[PDB]
Amino acid sequence: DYKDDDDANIFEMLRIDEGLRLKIYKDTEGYYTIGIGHLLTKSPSLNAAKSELDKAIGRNTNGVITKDEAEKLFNQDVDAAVRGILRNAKLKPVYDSLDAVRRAALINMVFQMGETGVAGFTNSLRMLQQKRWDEAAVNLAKSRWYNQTPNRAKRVITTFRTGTWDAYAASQQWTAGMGLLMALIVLLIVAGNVLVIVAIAKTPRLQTLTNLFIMSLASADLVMGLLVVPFGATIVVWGRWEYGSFFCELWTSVDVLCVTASIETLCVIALDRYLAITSPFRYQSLLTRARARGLVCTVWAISALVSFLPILMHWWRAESDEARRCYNDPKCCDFVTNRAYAIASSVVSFYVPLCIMAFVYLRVFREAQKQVKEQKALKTLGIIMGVFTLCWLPFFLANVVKAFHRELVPDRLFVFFNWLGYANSAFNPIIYCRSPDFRKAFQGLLC
Amino acid sequence: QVQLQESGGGLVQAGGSLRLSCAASGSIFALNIMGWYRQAPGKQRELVAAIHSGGTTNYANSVKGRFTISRDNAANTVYLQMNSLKPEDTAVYYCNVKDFGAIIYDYDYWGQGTQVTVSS
Ligand SMILES: CC(C)CCC[C@@H](C)[C@H]1CC[C@H]2[C@@H]3CC=C4C[C@@H](O)CC[C@]4(C)[C@H]3CC[C@]12C
Ligand SMILES: Cc1ccccc1CC(C)(C)NC[C@H](O)c1ccc(O)c2c1OCC(=O)N2
Ligand SMILES: OC[C@H]1O[C@H](O[C@H]2[C@H](O)[C@@H](O)[C@@H](O)O[C@@H]2CO)[C@H](O)[C@@H](O)[C@@H]1O
Ligand SMILES: OC[C@H]1O[C@H](O[C@H]2[C@H](O)[C@@H](O)[C@@H](O)O[C@@H]2CO)[C@H](O)[C@@H](O)[C@@H]1O
Ligand code: NA
Repeated sequence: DYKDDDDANIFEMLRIDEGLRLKIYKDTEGYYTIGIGHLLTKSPSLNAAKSELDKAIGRNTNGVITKDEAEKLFNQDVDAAVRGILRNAKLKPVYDSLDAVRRAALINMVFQMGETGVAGFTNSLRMLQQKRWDEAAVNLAKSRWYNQTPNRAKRVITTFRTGTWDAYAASQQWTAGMGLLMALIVLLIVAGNVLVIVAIAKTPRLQTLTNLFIMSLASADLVMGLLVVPFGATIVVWGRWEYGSFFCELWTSVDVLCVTASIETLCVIALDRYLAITSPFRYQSLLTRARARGLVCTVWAISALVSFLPILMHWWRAESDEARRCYNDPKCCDFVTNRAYAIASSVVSFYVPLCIMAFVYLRVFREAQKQVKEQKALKTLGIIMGVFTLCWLPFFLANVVKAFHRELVPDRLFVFFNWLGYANSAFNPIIYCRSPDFRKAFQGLLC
Repeated sequence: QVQLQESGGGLVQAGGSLRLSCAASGSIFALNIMGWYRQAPGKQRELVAAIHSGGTTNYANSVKGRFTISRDNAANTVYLQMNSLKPEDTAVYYCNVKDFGAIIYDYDYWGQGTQVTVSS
């Protein structure tokens, strides 16, 4: 119904901190919810949730509401929270003395920990009631609250300290930049790989068997540009998974699929060349068209058994508190695995291809200077392994360290290393498609 | 920066002998394949004999050892001995080298050709 400028600022405050959903969803304990955390019912009936929603909105929503309708529900929750604050002898004196911006910070805390929870901050509250902003900020920065949710606590505390919305303005700008940056990464992956796939598809002289292996690489790198990297970017710019527990588990398995198919194909290409460059005449008398396709179908078969089988069977799940907290939270899509899956998948996806590629490309060049007595072939070796190593080894070292000592690998670092590997899907078409009949092919496609 | 220089052609009667010489001027990568290709009018291009820098060779099936290809290490030069020649061998012969400096794909240098015609 009736909205205000103060009303709307609190709304946009918590859309950043908690998120907005215009369709009915489930909360951490399975209850139907909509808007910004508005509980519809505890009943295990979607139609029951819809009737409660329709009575509250005043329209036949069928589970789908608008933003303005979400603010109607939200301002009712704010009204209720304020109404209980004034009934609380611990919170009413502080609330009565605060300006509108800092009242929003206090309401934000109540939405996160409950009225009773926030009323336990008696010393911070005394300091806020006396307008001792910097002392209250220091004190709040030592809280259990701060150590549990550092990012949200920093934004709320900044709001208390300054009485401005600067923390939330800085978040919107940060995300918007990462949105453009990752949107660029997405299309470099897509364009570079869709350009390779059709160049093979329509040019008759590019159907070699070494290029038969390359378009399996480019197609594994293409699914990642279309499905894995985009939905991976929503987690970074929003701090949450927005697409439900089921798509979390499907997205996760598609991620480990494409990366397993991609890296193992780099391994097949690695030995393919060797087998073709050291003994070319045996090579053709050994690798038929069926055998070449036999390898790629095996790679994708191995990749499926590393990705969809164990993840859908829940063979990967850890058994700790943050493991179970994330499994119950449909907004958390962290890949909290156990030690055996973390190690087994890393060996199949990355470690055995790394050391096979390291061995193959090494024997290529020792048997090169066995006849010269050049480095334009060494520097090609240098980057084929150099780019592949810098993109994926930082992540799988951190992956195995985290699998033994969780506290050593912070999430930020862990997510950055994974994005280094994501960038390899854009680097590979640049690396493995530089033949004169690739170069002359791409020119023909875009002219 | 690297060109193939080829010699040894001409005309000979049936059951004759020639030795071909192909010098690969300039420096190129150490793993490679030197070989020979021919194409008669009407027919289309065809391998006859190739040799790898390690030593592995491969002859066509129009050659029952009558032709023997061989390199000469320390020199980018491959030779092809043509013995027991039949009138079916009239074709322009081409010297080819498979360069492997780029590791993902082949690089092909071509000699321009030497005519070979045989009479019965
Ligand atoms: C050539 C490649 C295969 C070598 C890479 C080997 C990697 C996997 C090795 C090198 C250093 C190793 C780590 C060194 C120290 C520790 C702490 C220990 O208390 C648990 C294992 C752990 C975390 C090791 C895990 C495996 C490890 C990361
Ligand atoms: C969901 C989320 C949240 C924060 C940051 C990143 C992500 C995305 C995630 C971690 C799922 N990417 C999966 C990653 O590409 C990956 C691929 C193949 C694998 O074999 C493994 C693997 O992860 C570790 C592992 O042991 N196995
Ligand atoms: O159990 C946690 C917390 O849940 C409620 O907090 C918020 C909710 O998280 C917000 O998203 C927002 O939508 O309003 C909710 C309150 O209805 C409770 O405030 C709180 O009692 C509880 O601890
Ligand atoms: O857990 C106490 C410790 O965690 C608190 O976090 C709460 C959370 O905020 C609520 O959602 C609740 O349901 O679960 C957690 C406890 O169950 C605070 O996060 C923190 O400052 C506090 O010290
Ligand atoms: Na989850």
